[PDB]
Amino acid sequence: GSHMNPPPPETSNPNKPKRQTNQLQYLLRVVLKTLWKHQFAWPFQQPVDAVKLNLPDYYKIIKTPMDMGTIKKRLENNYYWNAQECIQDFNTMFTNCYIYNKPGDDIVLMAEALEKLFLQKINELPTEE
Ligand SMILES: CC(=O)N[C@@H](C)C(=O)NCC#CBr
Repeated sequence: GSHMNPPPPETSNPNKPKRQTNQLQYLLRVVLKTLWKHQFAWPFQQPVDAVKLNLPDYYKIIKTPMDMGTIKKRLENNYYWNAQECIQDFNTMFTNCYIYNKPGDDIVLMAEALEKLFLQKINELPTEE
């Protein structure tokens, strides 16, 4: 919990209206479940600890951080109003990785594997019931 890392994204706020939808249930039970247990998930399971990794420029570059630990908390503590908000958090996580890291890099190949699974699952996101 270094003072040099920012506070994580919000996962609890009583002022924000919340709703359970069948699409948000799918995102937790199918999408997050699938990606969390992937061999390459672990770099994405918590906020980037730029101190531990000796990357002092990370939060100079990435101004909208997101990770699957935060998404999991948001889904489990239903923070979201709709599926689009959660889909945007996944998209942000992937795009941050591709912006910060070189296209060669192991971390980018890991994110691409997770994004390929993600796209397959989101194409099947159920009709809002
Ligand atoms: C989620 C994410 O982008 N993590 C990054 C910061 C990471 O682990 N870097 C790989 C390298 C070397 Br320089």
